[PDB]
Amino acid sequence: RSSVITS
Amino acid sequence: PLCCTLCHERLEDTHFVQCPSVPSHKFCFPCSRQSIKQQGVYCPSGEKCPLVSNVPWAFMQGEIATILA
Ligand SMILES: [Zn+2]
Ligand SMILES: [Zn+2]
Ligand SMILES: [Zn+2]
Repeated sequence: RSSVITS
Repeated sequence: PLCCTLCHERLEDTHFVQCPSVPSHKFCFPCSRQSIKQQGVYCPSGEKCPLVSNVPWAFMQGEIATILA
C-alpha cells in the first residue's frame, strides 16, 4: 500500500 | 481542495496525510499528530475510512513516528 504521507 | 479538512490550513508547499479512500480528507501534520495521540489510529476524519476493499485503513507505525517528529 502507498503511504498516506504526500507532498 | 489543497487544505486541511480540520484546521483549513493550506497544504500547497508542505506534506500532509491523504486518506486513501476519501479524496477530500486531507490533514496537516499537526492535525494528524492530534488524532494519533488521542487515538493510540484510523482516518483523522473519524469516518474510519477503508482501504483501496472495506477494511478500515490505519497508520503504519513508521508513519506515526514520522508525524510525531
Ligand atoms: Zn489541520
Ligand atoms: Zn479547507
Ligand atoms: Zn478518510
